[PDB]
Amino acid sequence: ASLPHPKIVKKHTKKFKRHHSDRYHRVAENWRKQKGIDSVVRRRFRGNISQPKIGYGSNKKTKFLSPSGHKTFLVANVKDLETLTMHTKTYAAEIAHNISAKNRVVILARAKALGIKVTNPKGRLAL
Amino acid sequence: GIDHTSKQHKRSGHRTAPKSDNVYLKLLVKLYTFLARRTDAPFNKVVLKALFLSKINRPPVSVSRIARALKQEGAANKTVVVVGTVTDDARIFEFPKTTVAALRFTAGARAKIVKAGGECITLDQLAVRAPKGQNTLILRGPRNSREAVRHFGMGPHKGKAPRILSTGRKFERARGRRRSKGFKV
Amino acid sequence: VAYGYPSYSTIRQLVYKRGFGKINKQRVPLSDNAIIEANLGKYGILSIDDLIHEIITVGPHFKQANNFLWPFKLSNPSGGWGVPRKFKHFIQGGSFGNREEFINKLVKSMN
Amino acid sequence: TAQQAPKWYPSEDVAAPKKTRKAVRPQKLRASLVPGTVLILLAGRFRGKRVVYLKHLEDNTLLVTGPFKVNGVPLRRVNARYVIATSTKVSVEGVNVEKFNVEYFAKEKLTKKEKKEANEIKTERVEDQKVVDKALIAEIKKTPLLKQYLSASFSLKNGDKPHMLKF
Amino acid sequence: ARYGATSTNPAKSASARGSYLRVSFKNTRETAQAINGWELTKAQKYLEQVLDHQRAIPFRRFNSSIGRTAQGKEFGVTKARWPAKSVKFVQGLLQNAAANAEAKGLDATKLYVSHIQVNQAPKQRRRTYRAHGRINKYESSPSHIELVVTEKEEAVAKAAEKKVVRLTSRQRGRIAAQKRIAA
RNA sequence: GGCGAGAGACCGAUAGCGAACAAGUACAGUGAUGGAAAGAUGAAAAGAACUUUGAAAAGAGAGUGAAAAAGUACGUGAAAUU
RNA sequence: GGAUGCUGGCAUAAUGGUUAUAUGCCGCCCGUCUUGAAACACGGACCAAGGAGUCUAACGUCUAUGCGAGUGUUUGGGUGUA
RNA sequence: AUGAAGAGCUUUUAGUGGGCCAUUUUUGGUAAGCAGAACUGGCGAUGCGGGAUGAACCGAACGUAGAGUUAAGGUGCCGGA
RNA sequence: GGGUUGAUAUGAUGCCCUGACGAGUAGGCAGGCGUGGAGGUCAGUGACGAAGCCUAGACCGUAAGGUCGGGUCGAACGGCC
RNA sequence: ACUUGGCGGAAAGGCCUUGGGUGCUUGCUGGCGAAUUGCAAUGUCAUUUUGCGUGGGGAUAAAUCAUUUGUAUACGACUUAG
Repeated sequence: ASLPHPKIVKKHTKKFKRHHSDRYHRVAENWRKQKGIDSVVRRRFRGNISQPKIGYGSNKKTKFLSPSGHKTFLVANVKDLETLTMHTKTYAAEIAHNISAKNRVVILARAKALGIKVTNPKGRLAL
Repeated sequence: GIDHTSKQHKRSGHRTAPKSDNVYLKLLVKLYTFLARRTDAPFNKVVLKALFLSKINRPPVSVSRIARALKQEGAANKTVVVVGTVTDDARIFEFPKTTVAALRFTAGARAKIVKAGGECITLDQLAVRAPKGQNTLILRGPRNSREAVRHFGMGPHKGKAPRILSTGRKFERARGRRRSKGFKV
Repeated sequence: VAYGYPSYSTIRQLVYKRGFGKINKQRVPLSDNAIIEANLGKYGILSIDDLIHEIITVGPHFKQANNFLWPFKLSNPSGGWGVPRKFKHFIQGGSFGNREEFINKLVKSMN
Repeated sequence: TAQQAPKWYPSEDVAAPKKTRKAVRPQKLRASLVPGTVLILLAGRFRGKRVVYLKHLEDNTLLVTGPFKVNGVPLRRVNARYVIATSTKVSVEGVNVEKFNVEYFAKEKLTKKEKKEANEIKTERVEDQKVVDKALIAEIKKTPLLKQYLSASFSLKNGDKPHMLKF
Repeated sequence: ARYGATSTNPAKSASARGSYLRVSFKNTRETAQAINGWELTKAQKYLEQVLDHQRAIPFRRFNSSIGRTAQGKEFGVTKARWPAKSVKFVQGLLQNAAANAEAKGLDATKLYVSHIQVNQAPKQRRRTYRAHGRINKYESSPSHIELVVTEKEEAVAKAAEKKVVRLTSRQRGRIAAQKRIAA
């Protein structure tokens, strides 16, 4: 249902982890730059972690896209969805996380009727 | 690698697209850059830059200055152009009939010109009358008339106006400023 | 540097393969006598071969043609340099200096 | 709302692709292949088998047969990069091979619903192979041991080195 | 309520608890792991033998610098001990659980002990008086204990999934050719 | 400062007055002086009748409650550590 | 002045990703002052929460805005939905 | 002659104001991985390949990947050849 | 450095073309992510479960970080200028 | 697969031989069959252990604790006895 996109290359699927995020619990994985003076990570020694930089950035034609080829866009209601009405082949819907189950059911039926894709069509379903 | 003979990724050092968020000025800039791009006219390009200019690189222009310019030869029936503001000057008592185009007009200057029988004009009206700068005359005002340019470049044997709040006796008129108290500069 | 007296074949190859014009401070590949006559038509030059003719039968407009030519960005030679260690003279068993007419071999490799 | 909007939505109008300049020219086979020539199948069900080569079809394939009366190979179409061509040469002037073609080698593809639990052949193809194979054996009877050269299979042994071998 | 992790049929099971007990966490842990997975009567008998010092508890984890004893041979060790107090609290719990089990109406000889865990409780803290005018802590490290006993059931089950298979035409043809060529 | 009133682009229980609670309190020091910590069950105690094991505490059941994954070691209940 | 055509199989965890482990090669502990730190130089047992170029008076350059030889309403007064 | 990658001009403000190494010139000193100067290049502020190992040496200066060719160093094996 | 207001359609700070370049401590500038509260808007989510917490489960972004699913819980909270 | 008789002790565990049976023989000439795995997809053929079965034989113990000893000994261990 999507649009012709090129082949998607990401250039780093592995997550950039803060140095010693593994060693000390007080150091969390949220990436954070070693500004030190004798830091082999800042110095880019061999066998150390790769620091982020703008060459790892993605191709503009594939950027923000999901594997489907759609860009995600968050909806809380049929109105936000009707905004996406005419861009189904490029944009897909994410029902928010704070939504109630009955409103989710409504949104899902409406999206089916309008030919719109939904990437979380199982939130708060029993069976 | 490269043995660079320059500095890399350096900016031009020249303002494009001012950081005035005035939408009307931005409209003028859209207009005059279209005109600069197509009308092959140095006047259009000049005006575009002078629109990018800052407040102090956009000084005022006195109607008496305009009058000197029109007292030039071959320049009487011309159309004066000022990217900035036009100020009144009651140090004069006559004034000619010409038309003047500019961004801003002090109410006194506008009155003076209208009374002399001219018309005060905007740059868009100018762009419809004289796109390529037909029969125009650009004026810029003084820049080194400024009470910071007094202090710019302050050193010995330059005569360059120290930075000082209070004036008079016993405020920097002593040692350094006469041969009795040691030395004169 | 390694410098030498070049031949017509290597001039011609260097240009036809690595031929680049400094056109208002950009590096444009040549690909056309139209480009060449647009820029260097002033100097009686129309074709890449007329350019080469000036170059090798050094002319009164060699200055302008050579300056129009972006510097040739050569690769490292294919079969090597012929010597294990480079930074001696060509004479002492190295690479640099005036290798007056083996430069054609080197350049044809690097091209 | 949860997310505001994008200002400009990109269009859906798919751009038509450009007029490519790739023509399709027929295949230039290697000079080691001429019809009536013995091949060695390297791959497939019939891997490692001496077989005959008759025709060069239009989908860059080669028409081939055992013959079936000899080694169990039927009429088939194979690939020149997946066969070795021998030096041995058998005459084939006298076969009506111009009938065969890609439509004759048609599969009638299988659907999706046809999922097999665990697990026919055309009289036309049978009698065709019979015609052709009787002609081929009749020509084979001239040179000696050839029937058996085909009936057997091909293999590499300890000490067999292809770049030093010839076929 | 709200015991630890169990993979067990709660219908064929009984349970027992003890909370905020002034007994050493380490020794109770070792006692527990000594009777873990055991048959219940066997366990009670073993602990009585321990208290008679005819058998022993192995100290697997908290065993540093303690002495050895030949009884560890039974378990593959050298280090073992006889924690009377832990043992007493534990077999009191087992009494509790056997009672609850028979009140549920269980076999009472197919029984075994399928969960037993011990974990640290709030420290009970006194003050010790040390040289040069100093105070230090004298903290009991108490314990919570919970155990769960169970009927042994017959063999669990059989009949795993169908193990669906997806083949190439080539593998199917190989299969069929072999089923042709042979019987 | 005292008494009485109203307000806030202020702090929100390691913050804000030292003190949101029996805080100038407990407590220390000869004394002058010093000077804490500590809020929240639940809408409502309906705060767990009764049975059973145990010397008892408690446990297992039962039951209340919308919820005991709310049981006065009570809102949620992170991490270290287990 | 940038690759198209033909054919086959699969259409699912097969590719791929995440993750653990194994294997090969590399990989000294961070922060710090230091010419020089893996240091036999200092701080760091661990976790959470708090935690450090702010506010003001008067100024310089610069940039925006308003007016423009003038500019500044807001000491004060008038008035008010205060 | 060659090149010019734009030429000129101003304002303002940070950090710095402990320095060290190599080639060559060189002063004191028996000499020093010592002390003190000169030109240039470097380390500091800089990873990469090589030197087993090393702040400075040789080679080469770094966005993310791929393919090819080399530098210096090497090709018994560890270790690619 | 350039091109492009032209009418219908969207974004002129937009779109597009071409060429070159990308080391970095101290330090400077810029563009952004995030937190508490304020004015506005979404006639925003919400006891049919807000926030918070857990999650070698998924998705986006170079990244800061953001979103989603499952679990827990119980009363408020977010997007944008 | 049986069967006769030898040899081999460095880690023999293999080498050789006799008798007869049975099967194949591409030494030679022949006949029948293969197809459809669709133009390739390792296209699956080996040995390593373990377990549950069926059926055929075969055999029906010791050690540790505890106890005791003292030629031993920090406890363990060791030595002895029952």
